Amino acid sequence: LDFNTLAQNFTQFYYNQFDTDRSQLGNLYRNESMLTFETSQLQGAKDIVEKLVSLPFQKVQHRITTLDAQPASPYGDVLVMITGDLLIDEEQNPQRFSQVFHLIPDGNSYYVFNDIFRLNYS
Amino acid sequence: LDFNTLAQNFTQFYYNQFDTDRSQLGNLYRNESMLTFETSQLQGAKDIVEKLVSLPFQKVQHRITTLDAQPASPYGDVLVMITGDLLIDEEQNPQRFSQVFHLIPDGNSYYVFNDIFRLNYS
Amino acid sequence: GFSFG
Repeated sequence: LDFNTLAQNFTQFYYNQFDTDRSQLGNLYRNESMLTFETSQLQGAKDIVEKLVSLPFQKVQHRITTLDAQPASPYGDVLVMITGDLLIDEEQNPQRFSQVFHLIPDGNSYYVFNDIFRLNYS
Repeated sequence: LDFNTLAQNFTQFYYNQFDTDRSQLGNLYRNESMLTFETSQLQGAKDIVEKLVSLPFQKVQHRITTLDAQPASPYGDVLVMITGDLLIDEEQNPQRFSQVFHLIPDGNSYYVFNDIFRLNYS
Repeated sequence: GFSFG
């Protein structure tokens, strides 16, 4: 029902896990899942997690500045758009990022069907 | 790509119409379509266009920086995320934005089901 | 305030 609160909860969980240990984000993806990480296009939990784990940073922190959500159809799926700051390692100046997730209700929870991520430069 | 080219084709059409006369965008939305513009929520072509028309500026031009698309499901719909610049009143200083569209097939074109818009300070 | 029928 409350797709706004749903989005808040899911995104918070997702980024918390990403910032803690991204190698464990696998259960949030499925075989059909697709990730467009800037110029990299991956499909399936294995390849998607592999790409995220390959990012060479030791520490990362996501700071959400905007979050929006709308039902993606009348059948329970949700579209979530996020914009925010990404702090990499000990860098003081954050990078701007934008991300969209298409969440599918997995029985009593959700998994990511679409994941599109981009760093935005001035 | 294919989905990027398919998405781009439509997005260019959409912005071309937005930039020439946003009051004529009604045909690209349907009764169940939703718009979330800087938190403002509207549903239906009538209310959506009213909002866009109400935006406080005479002239506007969209400059696309990045555009990424993926099939939103196995059945034909498309998800596209865009980041670009909004040039209003012929001013040089750009107003950056991020936008997501969930496009549904309609003949050889599409209509917008989900539209999420956010200014993205540069 | 987003509904479907």
